[PDB]
Amino acid sequence: KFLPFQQFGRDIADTTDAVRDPQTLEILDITPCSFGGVSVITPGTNTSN
Amino acid sequence: QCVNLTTRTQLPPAYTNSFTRGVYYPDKVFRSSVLHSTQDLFLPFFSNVTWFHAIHVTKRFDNPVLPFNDGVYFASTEKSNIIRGWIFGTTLDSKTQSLLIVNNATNVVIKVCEFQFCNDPFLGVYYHKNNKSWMESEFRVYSSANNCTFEYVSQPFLMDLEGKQGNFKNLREFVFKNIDGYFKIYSKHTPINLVRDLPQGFSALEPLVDLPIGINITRFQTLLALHRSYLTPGDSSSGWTAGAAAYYVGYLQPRTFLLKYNENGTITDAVDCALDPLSETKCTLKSFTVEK
Ligand SMILES: *[C@@H]1O[C@H](CO)[C@@H](O)[C@H](O)[C@H]1NC(C)=O
Repeated sequence: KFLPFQQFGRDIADTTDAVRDPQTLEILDITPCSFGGVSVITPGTNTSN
Repeated sequence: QCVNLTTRTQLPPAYTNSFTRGVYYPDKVFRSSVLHSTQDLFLPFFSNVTWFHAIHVTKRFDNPVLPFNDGVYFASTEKSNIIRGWIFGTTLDSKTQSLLIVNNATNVVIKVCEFQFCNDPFLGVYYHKNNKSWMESEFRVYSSANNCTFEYVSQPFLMDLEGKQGNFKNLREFVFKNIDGYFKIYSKHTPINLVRDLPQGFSALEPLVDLPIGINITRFQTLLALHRSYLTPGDSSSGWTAGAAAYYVGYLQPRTFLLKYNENGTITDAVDCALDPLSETKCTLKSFTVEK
């Protein structure tokens, strides 16, 4: 519930998780995407590629 | 030009502690169900403030001014609209500008001009028997005003004026701030009807209007609508006629505090960061509950 006297929104980490348009008042939350790191599972080079 | 109408009788001031009142959102940013730490001019949970009772018909006449001193936390419980507005200025003359706010059943007027201030300013309201109504016709508070700067007129923001007989069943809480040439303004309304003076509840104030005014201010005062009394020549009464009212004032201070939200997103509880050792701990670790 957004009280109609605030302007911005920031959960934590200075994350400005409230973006609103002057004409219409809507609240929103911002989070980084899923994303993933990688690792290669290789048997012996001399065995197979 | 001006008329001096002062009473030799005087009364010493009276103090009163702030139970728990005074908290708001330090910034217009929004959060929810999380605890954050900020730093802005706030009201310490357990702080002492002063009361003001100006009711002259036993009888007592005392309407002094209050220095500004870096922000003011105002409040009152008026019912008949005894307090109309206030003024500013270090010299209380035409050499400096001032802010005038008058609210009525028609509109709300916020005039910023250099109104001349008399020795004992006070509003005057008459009573027309033929009309069976009370209005205002004496406006000798200011001799004249020039160099108009700002003027805002709009409908009554939060003035109900519906109940014909309201016996102290309302509470008004605002906050006036001045920094960097901006005289910010707030507005908060929590209805209350209790035999006591202050409640044990909790709430926060919200901004009202952002009127940027650049001028040094260190002393401000309000005005009172002294009603007219019909007295015959043989009466020779005191000549002063007014209602009953008493406004509530506080003070601002810079400090770090922790405010707590809820599922809805509205502040429900908070703990001062420097009130006592126990509270310091709640700020320090993460939250309110601490194990042995
Ligand atoms: C990998 O295979 C090669 C065959 O070309 C062999 O010469 C080498 O010894 C092998 N190395 C290991 C660690 O098995």
